[PDB]
Amino acid sequence: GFESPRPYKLTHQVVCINNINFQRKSVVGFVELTIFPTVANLNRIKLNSKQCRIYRVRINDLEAAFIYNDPTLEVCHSESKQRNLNYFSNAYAAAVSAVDPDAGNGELCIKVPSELWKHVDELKVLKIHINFSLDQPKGGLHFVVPSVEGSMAERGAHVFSCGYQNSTRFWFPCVDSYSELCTWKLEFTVDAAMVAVSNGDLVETVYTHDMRKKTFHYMLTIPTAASNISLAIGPFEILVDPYMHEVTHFCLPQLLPLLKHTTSYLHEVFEFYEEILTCRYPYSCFKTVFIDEAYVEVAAYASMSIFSTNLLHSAMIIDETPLTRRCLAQSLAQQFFGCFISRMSWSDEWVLKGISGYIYGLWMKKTFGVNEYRHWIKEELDKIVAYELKTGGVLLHPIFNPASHLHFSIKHPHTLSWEYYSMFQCKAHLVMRLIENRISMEFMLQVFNKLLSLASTASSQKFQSHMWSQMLVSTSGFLKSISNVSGKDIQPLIKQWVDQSGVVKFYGSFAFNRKRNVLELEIKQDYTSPGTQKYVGPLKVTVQELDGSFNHTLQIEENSLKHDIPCHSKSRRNKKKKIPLMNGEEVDMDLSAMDADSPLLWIRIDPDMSVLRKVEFEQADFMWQYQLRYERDVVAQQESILALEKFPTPASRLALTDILEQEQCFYRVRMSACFCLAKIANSMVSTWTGPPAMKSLFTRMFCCKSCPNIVKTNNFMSFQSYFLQKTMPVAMALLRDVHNLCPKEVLTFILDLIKYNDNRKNKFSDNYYRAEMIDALANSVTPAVSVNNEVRTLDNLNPDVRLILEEITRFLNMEKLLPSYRHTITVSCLRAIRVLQKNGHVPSDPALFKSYAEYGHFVDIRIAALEAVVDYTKVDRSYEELQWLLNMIQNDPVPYVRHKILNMLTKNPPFTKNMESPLCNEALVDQLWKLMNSGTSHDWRLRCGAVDLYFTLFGLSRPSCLP
Amino acid sequence: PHELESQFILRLPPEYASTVRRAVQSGHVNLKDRLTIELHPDGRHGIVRVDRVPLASKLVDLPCVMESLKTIDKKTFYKTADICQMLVSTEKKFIWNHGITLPLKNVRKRRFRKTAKDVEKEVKRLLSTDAEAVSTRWEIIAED
Amino acid sequence: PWNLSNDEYYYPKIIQHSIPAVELRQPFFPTHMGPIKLRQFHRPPLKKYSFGALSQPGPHSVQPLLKHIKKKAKMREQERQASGGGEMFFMRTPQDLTGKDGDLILAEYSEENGPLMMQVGMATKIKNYYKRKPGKDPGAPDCKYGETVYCHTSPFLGSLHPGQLLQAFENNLFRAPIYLHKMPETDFLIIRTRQGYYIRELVDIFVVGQQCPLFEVPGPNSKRANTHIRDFLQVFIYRLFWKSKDRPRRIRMEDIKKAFPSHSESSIRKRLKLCADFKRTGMDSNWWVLKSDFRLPTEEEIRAMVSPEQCCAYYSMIAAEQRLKDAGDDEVRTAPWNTTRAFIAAMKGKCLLEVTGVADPTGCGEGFSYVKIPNK
Repeated sequence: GFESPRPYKLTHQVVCINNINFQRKSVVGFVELTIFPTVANLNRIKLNSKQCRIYRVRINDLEAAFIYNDPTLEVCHSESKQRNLNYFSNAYAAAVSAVDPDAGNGELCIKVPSELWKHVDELKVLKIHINFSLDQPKGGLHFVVPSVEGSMAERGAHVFSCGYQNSTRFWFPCVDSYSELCTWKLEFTVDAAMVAVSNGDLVETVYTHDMRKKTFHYMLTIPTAASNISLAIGPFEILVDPYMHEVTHFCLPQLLPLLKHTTSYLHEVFEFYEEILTCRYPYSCFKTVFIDEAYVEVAAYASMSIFSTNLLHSAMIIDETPLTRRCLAQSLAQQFFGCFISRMSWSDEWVLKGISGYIYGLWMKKTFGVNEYRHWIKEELDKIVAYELKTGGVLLHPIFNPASHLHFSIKHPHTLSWEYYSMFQCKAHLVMRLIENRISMEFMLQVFNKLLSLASTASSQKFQSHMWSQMLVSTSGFLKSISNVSGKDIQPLIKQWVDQSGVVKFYGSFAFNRKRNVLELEIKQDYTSPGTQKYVGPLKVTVQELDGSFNHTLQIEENSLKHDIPCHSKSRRNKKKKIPLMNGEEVDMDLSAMDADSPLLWIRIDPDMSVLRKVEFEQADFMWQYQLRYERDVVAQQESILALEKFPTPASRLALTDILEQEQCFYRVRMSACFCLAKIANSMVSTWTGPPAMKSLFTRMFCCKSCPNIVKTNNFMSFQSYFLQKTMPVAMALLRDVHNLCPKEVLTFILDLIKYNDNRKNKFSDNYYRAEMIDALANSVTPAVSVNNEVRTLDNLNPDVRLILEEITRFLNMEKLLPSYRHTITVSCLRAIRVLQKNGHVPSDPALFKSYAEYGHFVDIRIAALEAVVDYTKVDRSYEELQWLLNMIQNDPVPYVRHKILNMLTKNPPFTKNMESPLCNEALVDQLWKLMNSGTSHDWRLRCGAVDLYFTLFGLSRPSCLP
Repeated sequence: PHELESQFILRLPPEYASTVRRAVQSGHVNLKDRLTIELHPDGRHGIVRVDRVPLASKLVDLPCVMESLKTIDKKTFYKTADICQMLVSTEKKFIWNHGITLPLKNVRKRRFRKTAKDVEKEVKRLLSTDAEAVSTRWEIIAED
Repeated sequence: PWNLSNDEYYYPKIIQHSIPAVELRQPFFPTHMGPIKLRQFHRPPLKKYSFGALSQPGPHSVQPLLKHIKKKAKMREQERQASGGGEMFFMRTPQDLTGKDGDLILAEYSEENGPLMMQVGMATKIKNYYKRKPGKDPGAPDCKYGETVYCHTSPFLGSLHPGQLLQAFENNLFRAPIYLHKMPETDFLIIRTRQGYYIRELVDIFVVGQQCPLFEVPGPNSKRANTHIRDFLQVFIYRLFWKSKDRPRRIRMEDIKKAFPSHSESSIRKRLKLCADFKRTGMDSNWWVLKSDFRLPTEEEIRAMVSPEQCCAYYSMIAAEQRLKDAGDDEVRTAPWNTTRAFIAAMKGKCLLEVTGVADPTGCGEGFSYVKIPNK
């Protein structure tokens, strides 16, 4: 049951936009809302509006009086001397709650005229006509206007609606909540050479009487929220999908072949999401818009998605096809379960984020294989256990503070830190995988189909929300639908992993009792760490003995420590028979390293990742080597690679080398075995016999049979030896001699890989392989032996580093004339120059990176150069570079770059709270408090980034470096 | 508490079965007055009265075991009760040799495997008589 | 840009009972069966009531239930369409398992005493195995009940002919070929309860052939047998502790002695030793209170302790124990632990079975005998 927090119900909204002026960056328009009051004596009506100048408001064609105030413009007063962050977080939460449409509130308060009170008490319709104007928007609509001359379509100027969550208040007045569903009528009067893309279906396109402008009329009969309404106006090249004909793809001019190749996969994503769920795609059209200077890499609205143009690749670009493919896939998953089925509160957001991430993981499983699915699930689980042990924990479904261990309030999406938002979505889809583990996948897809079917029977009624609230899901409704389809309720699993905000830590060690033939496990939990919680459920453990692989369920109550499980025979060591594996197959194992008295070959605690856990198991090194070689699970091979770094014995070198030589191993395991072999080789110097590690293996796999030092000409058509070939010198460059310097046998090998590179014969580009070669050249740089702080000049350069510097100079200059796909070699060469500057080789001068961080460059070059400037101002304690970065945060045209500068200055801070630094003035405290209070008031993501930066630099209490 | 329901099969003469079938498929409570069942304290004898006409009944044991299976979707079936008795209307006499379906006829005689070495109760009575006695004399005998 | 997961080298290649059945509730799954109740196993006699409307001697009107059937079916369809229209789970209460509603079919068994048999409240599925004709085939002959599946590899011992559809009961316990027959024209179904008689007609009756067992019945005094007895007693003790309303949860010993009267009280004490303690004096006197450090297991853990199919295998074992005991080596071969072990071993390919023998439940040439023969 859904009861509105608003005293009115909104039925229909007309959004008309005229006079989109690109020179002056200005729009004019009106908005006409059709509300039905649910309570009599409505009097004031409270709507949401930011940055719009409200000209006039007429209610039922009668002139009404409005008052506007935004408390989130300046959160705390300018003349308050408070400088602690808990004060700002409480004031910011109160300010966002005072404009919240999820309460009754709002920023624009319109007073109902007196003569309509007899029209409002007996509950009859009210039609509110606001007309507004955005004079030069700092948020919401982003105007990308290039400085080439010509007409606005000839130079490539466009507008798009940017922002996250409820940010539609930034470009027209609305009820900007996900729970106020209404039908829509959208008119946009644009230039005759431009096209206006929006939500709904385009009913017509009429000309103006001078035929210089045309009006696009859109209609949206599926009741969506105001937060799902978008806009993209530009000189877009239109491409109808040749497979599905209601799907149109819009790109920027001159990028039509890239659009043709890139969006050619999307019909398979549509077919997948419509056959695992049994509902068809709910909207009547689908539109993909590719734009420049995007807010996020992929945004999903109702019947529309806005991607950045940096996803567009051609047919000869690999290492970008899977990333763009999965961006399209998660946009479509959010089309199904973020835009059609919406949110009932700010709680129950974990339901939608979990269903979106879970069905996108099912797509990844079918498309890229079960092994890529397991690797992705393991990397997400490692991400969340790192974040939750780092700071507190992520609390899905809080109850309204519920989480007081962290420096922001979790009551609203616009007060969350961006890393918390990312980990929120990550934990939501892993908890949905856990619900699939308890209640099987076909019942899970039946739950999702029941939600979609209730929403689509709801979506066709005309009753104003008598039935339109069946399109809003809640937690209680989701659990009730689960209990309807399965008969089991998941309330212990919901109580543990949703309502409780923690992950578990397992420390395991075994001992084999030879007398009674049992395996005595010893599993203890660390439950006193700040991020942890105590697990009391069951726990699966998989033991591989000589007779095969056996699963055991252990009951781990609070007082439990020793778990005795039984062991089988050892009669497959009496005769040589094959040892049967986890799957149905069996292999020949070399049992010379195994103990004579124990049959068990390896043990895995929680193999299926059925809890949110971090396992620290103490096996013997031969058990880790057997688990690396003969396991049929990629997460166990990865964890054995990760645990073999502590055992540098030559049997582990033989195990990793046998993994590296082995095709029919998953390629991301061999790419990890490269770096593990490099670390092991560095640890057993003065024992290593022959050549450096992986060199003979590289010449055996990727070089000519007649010439060992000449590499084969590039043929990248295998896509697994391409990735292994481009990752093996990067790990090989981490080799070090007894003198702690990279050997001149590996550096010469990398330089010969660079010289003899011929790419005139493959059908694929070479930009990522050459960029990884520059990364391998950067890995070999050891710190220089400066004497008496000698100035680093050209004559006293290292003889090794002069070759590296010549190569990166040649590569960067050749990129200036023949550019790569996304300037990958510019990014790699800037990263390598920063590596050479971090050691004492090149003079520590930020002027090159400051010239590459200007506005007109590509955004990857910009963020690489700004990363180099952030690293410089951390190491050299530069005041003027920090003022340069803070000025670039305040006034840069691209808001993604501002968010990225705040992000990088949070990750690599110039000082922490423990450090005494020269950059701990009252002036810097006043600048960052002014940046939290004012200055970042237009983005909701810069303000949370400024809160994160103030927390990283000065902590939760009063800045110490202050009177 | 819950008590398992006790279902049995009622077999009627064919004309009376047709009248009872028509009255059941009609569905009125008129059938309730028309059809009554009186079970005698023997336990294996009764009257079924169809339209107030008395018929003589015997509750017999069926050779196979039937099970009623209900369903909501006609794909998954849930067992509701076990049927082993039939009140045919018109000890060894209370045992039915045939099964309800056409292929199962003379099942007890032909399609049932018989393994052999009331009798136990008789042995218990004999033991009780021996206990109430004073002197017991026994001999395995021959023809006499 | 492609799959790139070497999946062919790492990975080279359902029955939901009612909530009374998975919770092992005591009318449907009895704790103890005596000798006269083991002789009447799955053949329950018509009991005389002591109190109720049918306990008074005299004529009793039967009551038609066709408004009840269609009202309950319309109500369940409203529940299903209110829940999104998909397939729903309805059997959540014991009162859902009555014969007074839903579409009843009957299922007759060919064997006298099968090796495995379902208790009341358990679910089974009807699978229509259809082998296509060589080359072109019209499609499975359609059938009123069950779902159709195309079986290249015959589930049963024989192999299906081309173009032959065979229906079968499929569950976790067995798999057995069923054959739809129409009901006799004279037989109706009388459901008697304490309140009165109720009458349904039946139209569909299946004949169930020789079962192919999928669960192994344990032997007497086996390790699996004693493990099931101990786990069943532990589950009953936990569910009595859950039912206790006292704030320190407390039970009485003679409730357990009423449920399991053949058990020596040393075994019941052993189960209560961990998780409970006896209070002799003061408050809670002569009660077995729950220990304060002991976490009583949740409902899903108690369900994971004992499965209903294990209870059916145990009931088959003790019923066969009684029948063998009453009848004073051929009979021992026909015991369900031997025949279930023989059939499951034959399905893995361990050994072969003499298909003509003495374990034949027909007693003639029809039907199989599941006793092990060597493969040499």
